[PDB]
Amino acid sequence: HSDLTFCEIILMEMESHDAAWPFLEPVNPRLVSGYRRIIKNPMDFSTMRHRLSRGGYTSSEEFAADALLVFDNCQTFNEDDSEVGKAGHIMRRFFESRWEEFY
Ligand SMILES: Cn1nncc1-c1nc2ccc(CN3CCC[C@H]3c3ccncc3)cc2[nH]1
Repeated sequence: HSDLTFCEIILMEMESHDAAWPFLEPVNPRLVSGYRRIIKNPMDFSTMRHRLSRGGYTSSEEFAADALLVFDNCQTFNEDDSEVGKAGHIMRRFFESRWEEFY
């Protein structure tokens, strides 16, 4: 697929983005009070990398659903003016802008 090639490009650029630091690894619920209760379906860039490395994305749309889940969870748990919330808004707009550039 050139479908999955563009997801490799997008994921690589997100992994290396300055604002990616809250989303590189699963949130550790032992360290973030209330996260387990509030967030029903956690997602992060390393989980997406692993799923991509296995070929577990059958389409670019499944990839995008995981990316959007990262940012939906971020806005659910974090206030828009919190440090993590501000990073999540940067990353979300970056993903949207880059996604439109390929589709
Ligand atoms: C609240 N939250 N909601 N989405 C993402 C986040 C979030 N990611 C972080 C990434 C690094 C961090 C920074 N630290 C704080 C202690 C350990 C580390 C950490 C690692 C894994 N999980 C939580 C904390 C907070 C972080 N807080």
